[PDB]
Amino acid sequence: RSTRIEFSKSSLAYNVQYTKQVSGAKTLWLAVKSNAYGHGLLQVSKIARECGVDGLAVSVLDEGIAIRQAGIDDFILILGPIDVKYAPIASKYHFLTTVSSLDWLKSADKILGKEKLSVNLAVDTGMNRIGVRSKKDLKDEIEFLQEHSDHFSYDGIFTHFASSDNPDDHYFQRQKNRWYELIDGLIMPRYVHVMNSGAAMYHSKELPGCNSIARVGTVVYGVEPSEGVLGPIDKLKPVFELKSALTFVKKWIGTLPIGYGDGWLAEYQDFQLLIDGQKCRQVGQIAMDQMMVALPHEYPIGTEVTLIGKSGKYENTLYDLHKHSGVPPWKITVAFSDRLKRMVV
Amino acid sequence: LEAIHRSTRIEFSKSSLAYNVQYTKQVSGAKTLWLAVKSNAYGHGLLQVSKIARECGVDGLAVSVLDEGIAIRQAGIDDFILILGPIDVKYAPIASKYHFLTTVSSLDWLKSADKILGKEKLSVNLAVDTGMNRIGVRSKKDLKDEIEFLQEHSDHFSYDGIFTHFAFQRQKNRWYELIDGLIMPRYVHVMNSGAAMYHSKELPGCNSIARVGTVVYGVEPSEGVLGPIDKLKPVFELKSALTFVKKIPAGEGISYGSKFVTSRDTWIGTLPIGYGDGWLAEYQDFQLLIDGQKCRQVGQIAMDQMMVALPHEYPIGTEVTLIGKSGKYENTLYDLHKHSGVPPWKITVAFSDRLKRMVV
Ligand SMILES: *Cc1c(COP(=O)(O)O)cnc(C)c1O
Ligand SMILES: *Cc1c(COP(=O)(O)O)cnc(C)c1O
Repeated sequence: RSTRIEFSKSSLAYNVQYTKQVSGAKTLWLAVKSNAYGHGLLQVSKIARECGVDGLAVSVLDEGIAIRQAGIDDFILILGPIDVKYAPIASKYHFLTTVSSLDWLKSADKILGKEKLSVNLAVDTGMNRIGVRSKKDLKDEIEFLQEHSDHFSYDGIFTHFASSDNPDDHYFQRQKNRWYELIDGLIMPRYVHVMNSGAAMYHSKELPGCNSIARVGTVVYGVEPSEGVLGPIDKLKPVFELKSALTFVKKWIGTLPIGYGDGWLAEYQDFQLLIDGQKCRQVGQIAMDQMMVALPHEYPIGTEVTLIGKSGKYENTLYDLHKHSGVPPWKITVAFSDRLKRMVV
Repeated sequence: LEAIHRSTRIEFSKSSLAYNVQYTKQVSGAKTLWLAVKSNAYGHGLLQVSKIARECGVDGLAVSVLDEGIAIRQAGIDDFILILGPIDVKYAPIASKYHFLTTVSSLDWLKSADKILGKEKLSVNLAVDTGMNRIGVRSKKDLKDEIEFLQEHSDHFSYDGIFTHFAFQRQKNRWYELIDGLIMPRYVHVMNSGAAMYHSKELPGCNSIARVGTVVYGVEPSEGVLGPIDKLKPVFELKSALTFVKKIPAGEGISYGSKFVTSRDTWIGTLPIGYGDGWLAEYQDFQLLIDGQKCRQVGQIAMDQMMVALPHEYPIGTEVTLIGKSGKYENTLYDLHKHSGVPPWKITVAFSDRLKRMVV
C-alpha cells in the first residue's frame, strides 16, 4: 500500500540537540512507548543513538523485549510496573526496572537466583499513578536494596509531573516541593530523573540536582509541549509526514486508502488534504479504510496525497489538526495504526 | 508489538461469532456469508478471526487490500478470499496465484492485466458505483464493456463477481437499472449489515450472499433503533488487572492536569491500559466493572496507564472488566458509545495490536 508515515532522522537529531540546549540536560532518554508515540517503536529505536539519544524509555516489558530482539543494545528503562514473576526476564535483558513497593522487592529477592536487577524507584509526588508516597516507605526500599546487593543494583529514583506543561504551575510547585522533601537527606543513585517535556522546556532551572536527565517524548517528536503557549513552535522541527496516493479517480473525485481504522479519525472530517500544492475538500464521510477528496481537475491513479506535511506553499501541521479536531498532537500520532507502512527518510 | 506479558486482553468468543453468523443467515435468508475482516478484523484480530472463521460457519473472508489477503494466506489459511478495494494492476499475477476474487473498477485496468497474466486466470469481481461509492463503474455502457472484455479474454479472467455498496432507495433502483439485461456471474452480492438486517426481501436475485461485518461482530447495525439488540451476542470481553493499589487522602489530584480530585480517603487502583492501546481519551469517567461493582475510571487516561476508584481495598492482580459481564452488570459497546460518542465499530477498530488477543 501507498499510505505511509515518513520519519525524518535529521529532524529527530535536531530536536534532541535543541532539547538538551534549552534544558541543560547532558543525558536524554527518549520515551518510545506506544509504538514510539505512533512513529514506530523499532524504526525510531534503531536510529535513536545516531540521533544523540542516550537511552530508551518504554512503558511495558514487551516493548523493551521487542527492541532487544531487533538487536538494539541501547540503555532501556521500563517506566511502568511489571509483574514480579518477570523480574528474571527484566534482569536478563538488562532493563532499568521500575519498582513501586518493598513487597515487590521481597518477592523478587526470592526468584532472582544468580541474577542482578537494575532498580528504578518510583516516587509518587502527585501524579497518583504508581510509586511510594511516604519518606518511610522510600527509605525502607533503599535499605532493602543495600541489604541485598547480590540481587539488586540501586540505579534510579524518579517522579513524574502531572502538569509541568501547564501555564498554571500551582500543582507543579506542589509536586516539586513534595519531591525535594521526600528525597531530602537520602542516598541518591546514579540516575535522579524528573524532567518530562514540560519540565525540560519550562522548569529546568527550578530543578537543581535533578536537571541532568531529560526523560522526554513529546518535544523530541517535534511538538511544543504547551503547543505554542509557553514556548516557541518554530524552533522545533516536525519529525514526520503522513502520505498516501490516489487509488481511483472519477469524473473530479479521488479515492485514497486511509480511514478511521488506520488512525485518520472521524474527527478529522473536512480537514483539507494536500495534492500537488493545493488544498482539497473532503467528499462524503471517512470510511474504515478509504476516503474521498475533491480534485481541482483530472489526476491519474498513483498521485501523491499529503495529509500531514508540506506540499507547494501549504503545510498541514499537527497543531492545526488539533485545533480542527480537538485531538492533542500526541493523541493524533498514537492513534495512527501500528499496521500503517513506516519508513525513515 | 503484542504485549503478551501484560494482563490487558481482548478475549474473543468463538461461540458468539458462530451464533451471529447463523442468526445473520436466518434473518437475511442468505445461504452464503462473507465476513468483512478489514482493519485487523474491525480490531478483533485479522489472523485470529480468520483462523476460526470457517469453523464458525463463514463461507469467505472479505479484505480491503492485497496485503491483508496475503497475510491470511501466509498464516496457512486456504479460505475463499475476496479483495473489496482496488489493487495496483502490476499485482494482478500475485492475486491470481493466491486465488483471490479480485475487485476491478475499470476497463483500462483489465486491458493492462490482459497483457501481463499468462496461464493464470484471475477471478474478477466487478465494482459498480450506485451513488457515491469510493470505486466502481457509473454507467451501463462501462459495465457492459467490462463484461464483454472478460467474456472474450476468458483465458486470463473469470467473471465471478459483481457488487455495489449501500449505506437506500435511490441506490437500490440505480443498481437494478445498471445491471439490467446484462449477464450475471455466480456471485451477485450487495448485502452489508444494514441491508441484510432490514432490506433482504427488497433485493430479489441479489440476496443469497451476506457480505457483512458489523452484525456478525455482535453489533445491531442501527444500535437497537430498527432491530433488536438482545438477539445478538457480544463477540469479546476486554479485561485487565490492577497493577497498583493505594489509599489516598482528600485533596489529591489524579493523573495529567489533576482533572479528578479526591473528596475523602479513597482507594485507587492503577490499570495497565491507556490510549496507546486504543482506550481513547473520551472514555474517561466510564464505570468499569470490578467484582460485580461499578467503579469509575478517574482522571485523564494516560498513554499506557489509567486509574480507577475502588469501593475498598483489592489486591494487586484483581481482574477488571472494561467491556463485558461482571455480577449483575454488563458493560456493552452501546454503553460505551452513549458515554463517549464513539460508535461500536469505531471503538473496536481503535484497539491497537499492543492489546493482546486470544480466542475463548
Ligand atoms: C510518557 C512519559 C514521559 C515523557 O512525557 P512527555 O510529555 O511526552 O515528555 C516521561 N516519564 C514518564 C514516567 C512517562 O510515562
Ligand atoms: C466494510 C464493508 C462491508 C461490511 O459492512 P458492515 O456494515 O460492517 O456489514 C461490506 N462491503 C464493503 C465493500 C465494505 O467495505
